[PDB]
Amino acid sequence: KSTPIGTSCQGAMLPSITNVINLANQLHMLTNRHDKFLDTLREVKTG
Amino acid sequence: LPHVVSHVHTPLLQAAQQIIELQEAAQINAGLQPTNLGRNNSLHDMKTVVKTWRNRLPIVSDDLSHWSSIFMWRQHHYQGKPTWSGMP
Amino acid sequence: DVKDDYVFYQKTKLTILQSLGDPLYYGKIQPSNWFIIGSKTDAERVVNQYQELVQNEAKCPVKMSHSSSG
Amino acid sequence: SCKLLLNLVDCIRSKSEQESGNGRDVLMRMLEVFVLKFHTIARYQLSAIFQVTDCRSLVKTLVCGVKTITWGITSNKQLQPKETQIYIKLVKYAMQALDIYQVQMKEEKEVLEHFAGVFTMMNPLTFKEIFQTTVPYMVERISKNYALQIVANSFLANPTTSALFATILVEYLLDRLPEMGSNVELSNLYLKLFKLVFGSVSLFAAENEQMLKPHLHKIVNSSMELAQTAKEPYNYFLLLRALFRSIGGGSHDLLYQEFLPLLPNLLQGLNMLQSGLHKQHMKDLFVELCLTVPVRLSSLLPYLPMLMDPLVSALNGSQTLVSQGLRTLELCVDNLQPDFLYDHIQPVRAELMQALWRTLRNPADSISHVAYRVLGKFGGSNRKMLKESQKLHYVVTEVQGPSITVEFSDCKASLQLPMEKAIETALDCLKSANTEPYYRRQAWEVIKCFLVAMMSLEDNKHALYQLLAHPNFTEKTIPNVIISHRYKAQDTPARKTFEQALTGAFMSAVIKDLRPSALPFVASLIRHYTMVAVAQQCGPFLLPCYQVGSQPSTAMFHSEENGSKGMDPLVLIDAIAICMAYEEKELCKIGEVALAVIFDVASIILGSKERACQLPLFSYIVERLCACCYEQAWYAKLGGVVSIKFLMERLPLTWVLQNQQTFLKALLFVMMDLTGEVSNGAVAMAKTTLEQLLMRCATPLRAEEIVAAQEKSFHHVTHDLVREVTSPNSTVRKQAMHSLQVLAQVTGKSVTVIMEPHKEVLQDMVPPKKHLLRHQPANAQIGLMEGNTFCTTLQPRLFTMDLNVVEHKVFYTELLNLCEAEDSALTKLPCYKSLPSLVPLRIAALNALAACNYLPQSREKIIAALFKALNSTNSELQEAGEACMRKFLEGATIEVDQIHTHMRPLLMMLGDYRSLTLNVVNRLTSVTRLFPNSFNDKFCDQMMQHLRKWMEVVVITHKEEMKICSAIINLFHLIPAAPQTLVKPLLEVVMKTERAMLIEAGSPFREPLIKFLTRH
Repeated sequence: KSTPIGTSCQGAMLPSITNVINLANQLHMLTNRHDKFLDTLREVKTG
Repeated sequence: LPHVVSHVHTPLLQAAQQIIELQEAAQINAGLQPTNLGRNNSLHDMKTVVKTWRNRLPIVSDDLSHWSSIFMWRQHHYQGKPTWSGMP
Repeated sequence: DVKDDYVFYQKTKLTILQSLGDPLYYGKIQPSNWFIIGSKTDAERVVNQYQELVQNEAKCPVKMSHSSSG
Repeated sequence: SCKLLLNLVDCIRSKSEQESGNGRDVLMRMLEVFVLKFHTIARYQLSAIFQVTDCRSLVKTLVCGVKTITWGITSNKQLQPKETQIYIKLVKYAMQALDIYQVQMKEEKEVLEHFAGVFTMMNPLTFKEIFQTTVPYMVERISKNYALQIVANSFLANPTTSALFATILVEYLLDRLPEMGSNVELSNLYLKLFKLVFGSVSLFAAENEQMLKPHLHKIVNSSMELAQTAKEPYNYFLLLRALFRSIGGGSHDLLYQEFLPLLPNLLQGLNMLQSGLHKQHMKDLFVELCLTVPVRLSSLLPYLPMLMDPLVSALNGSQTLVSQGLRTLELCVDNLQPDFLYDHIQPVRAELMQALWRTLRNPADSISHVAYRVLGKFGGSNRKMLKESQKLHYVVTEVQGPSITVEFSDCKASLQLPMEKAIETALDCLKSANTEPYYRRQAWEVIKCFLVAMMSLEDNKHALYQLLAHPNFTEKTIPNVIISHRYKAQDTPARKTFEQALTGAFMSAVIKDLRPSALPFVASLIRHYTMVAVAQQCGPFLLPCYQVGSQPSTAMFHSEENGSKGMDPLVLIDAIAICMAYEEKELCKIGEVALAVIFDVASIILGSKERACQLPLFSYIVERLCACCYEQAWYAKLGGVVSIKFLMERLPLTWVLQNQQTFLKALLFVMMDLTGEVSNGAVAMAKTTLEQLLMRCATPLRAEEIVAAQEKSFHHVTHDLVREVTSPNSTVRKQAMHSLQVLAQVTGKSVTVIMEPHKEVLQDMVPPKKHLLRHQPANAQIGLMEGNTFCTTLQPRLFTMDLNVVEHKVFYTELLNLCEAEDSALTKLPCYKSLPSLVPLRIAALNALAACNYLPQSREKIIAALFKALNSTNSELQEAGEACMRKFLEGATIEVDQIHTHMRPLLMMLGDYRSLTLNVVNRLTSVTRLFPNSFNDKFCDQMMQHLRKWMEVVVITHKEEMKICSAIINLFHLIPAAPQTLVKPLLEVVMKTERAMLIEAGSPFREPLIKFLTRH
């Protein structure tokens, strides 16, 4: 009950934003809001 | 029984006809009572029962054992009518 | 052309009509609607069923009268 | 004071019977004071508001006095009209007085009982006169005061009132019957009055069966044809059930013989309504209306097969419908010689036998026992070989669904458990009706944790900033890539499950007690879905399927053999389409918010709104949203219309011009598939959206590209709009004609200029080419006739028609040969067989005769045909004949000799008694409306003798007819140059009739007379 949830089905995984790199003002505030949202969304466990 | 209908469900549906006929034939003895004999209650209902038994018929795919069971049971009440008219 | 009428407190009639041109029967119950009827054998089955139904839940009349025209 | 006057009335009565004096004026003098007392306490009570107790005591005391004074007067005799006006003022003021009881039972019902019984012992002739005049005021008072139902149901304790007041009540309701379905509380209250009046006829079988015998077709028929195009037709179907329980099971005699000629067209209608996918409880209502008909087993054999489809539906889950379905089936099994029944049950034998087999497992002793008895009644027909075998469950593919890796503390082993069924169960729980919110939160947690854990978490604050700040985002042009679902091969077993999870998240974000904890979460995910999508299909980091020259091929989607490298961000649009296509319209608000959020994110990180419109994602959005308008359901079409409206009003105009043709086609298919029963008000919204689209796109302006795009879209749109000019469907044809008028109104151009470059479409369509008017169905015949009428109605004439040049003789003579055969006996044709009316077919040809009036070489035939229609017997046919006569009135001239020779029969039957019927009077007043010079003073003098004869007959036959004498006087209003010396004699006989009948309150001989009187 203290480990992050992982899935072994990488074929159904939704790719990240950076995944396109390996396959080769308001903007700054929007980035901060998403970074904060991802920070609090990382702490999801299987408990 | 299994959800789908197959040969295993035949005996229950095959014996359902004779189960209600036992209740239907239970009124034969009530209508033959001498207290209420000869009235229209024991005359119109008797004809309806006879006509109802004459109409319905099972399918020929059934075994001859069930055909006999229905017919001799019907014959038992059919032969009971001359028993009280024989002693206008 | 075969026109057969049937007379049965209430008074409802059954009519059988056949138009010239095709052997297809038609029916109408009068207490421009038309009924679809097949061959001759289907005609009496409807008539016998209709006669049986009307004979039961009246109980005041007892009779049977019919005629033909054509 | 009223208490003392309560017992003082008998003293006046006792002294009045001793000697013949004057006591009638005294008794009516206080009555007017009491009437004025009602006004004083009712007018000032609104501004005034112990008080309440005193007010109700005064009302109760005065009402008892009113009942007492009426008791001594009546205890009949005919009442003078003057005091009937006082009673009109009394009843009008009494309703306003009955308002103190609202702010504060047992005594409330008692006092209303005394008030309702005042008019029971009154003269029935004057009783119906006052209530008919003041029937709309009483209905309006009920709309504001809900306590009048106590008075309403007290009208049937045991009076003779319900036998007469109900006739006026039903006539008023039938007059405003089409009003039902628009409002909410007005329709329900009208339905409540229908239930109460149907309760009275059902409870009292005497002198109520005769009242319901006439005007019964309108209740049965007009309810059906008005529920097709309405907003809430649920009230119409609630009214038909009440009638069924009253026309049968109780009052049965002359009502059974009247409902028989309606079963053909009614039973064949309910069969079509129950085959739809409208709602869940609506279908249960349809199968209840189709079954339990107030008709015995006889006179039902020809229509027996039409009661089998509802029987199957009633035996498919509903608790009450299965019990009723078994009862209906048992009644047929009882006395039907089941060999006859087996013949008519064969088409639905497989479905019915399976339904009966499955109804033996429910935990109920009142259903399984009945079903087992019914099955035992069949001889051997319950086990015969079924031609269709039972359906089986199979798995199409062999793959692995989503799983969660859970590790243990023993032997270092991980476990992967599937949760494909868990998401489906969570969706069912969120879609359930009676579930506690605790399990809803748990179901929402399952969706939330699965959705978060499925996606990856990377690029924290470093890679996201570099990608968004990279160049070639606002400079490089976006390549034109079209994304379509037409190339989709097959839905993978995982895509459907992931789609269901998204729909649950959207549905959980709108339900209350979970909305505040889900809106930021859902909105943030949608932002994440868009940013990952735009990072994949952009310029600098385009995938090989997103090249300048690319294809919409299967590699775009996530599939087995040709995938998109795993879970492309394209399922969000699919979830939006499904939620907008839900049976509940509460998901449209969140649907448009999500669309606004998607565009808001794209417009920020791209620089401009017009550049975001070129991004390939919006190409898939419109195709997905316009595909919801092709489903057979009506709620799905509404979701597409809302999506069309939102994308039209928000996203700029330059985008709309490119996709205007696609939007027009989607908005046009909705009005075509919905013909029999349309919707709960969907085509009205579709017409408004189409009208708004035309005004926005055709609005004149200013760059060269916008003008070129506007005219390019104009050419493509107008080409499609001339295609349905001769369409067989009347709904699209009328919309297309109205489409052209509004299009020319917005722009600074005429109508014919628009249709100049597209004449080649209509050259060989609006005229008959290689076809005849007898080999085609009447649906196409009407459309072609209306097309010619619209083609030759503008003052600029297109497709000029001249007889003896080319092919204009066969078409002309065909429509002349249509206005001769009247009865259906002479028109016994295979094509003209299913035409119950045949009236609208003659109307379209009749309008064509009046449309062409520029050919003077042949006018005798058209004039004779026009006068033949005016001399017809039908009312609707004659009214339209007057309409085209008025349309033809703008011709060159109408000679008097033509009129004299065409109205010869009317003068021939003028000198007869049994010839001046309603139809003839309607014909006579119609022909005198136009050409206001056809008669003289001698004809007026003769008509004065006729009305004297008419008014002498009524006064004898009284102790239908009221309308004809009201119409004959109304004819004098239309005719000009009537003699001035006839005014006195006509008003003298009117008073004589008003003195013999003793009626003064709004006589039918008053409304046309006052208009007739004011000329001189």
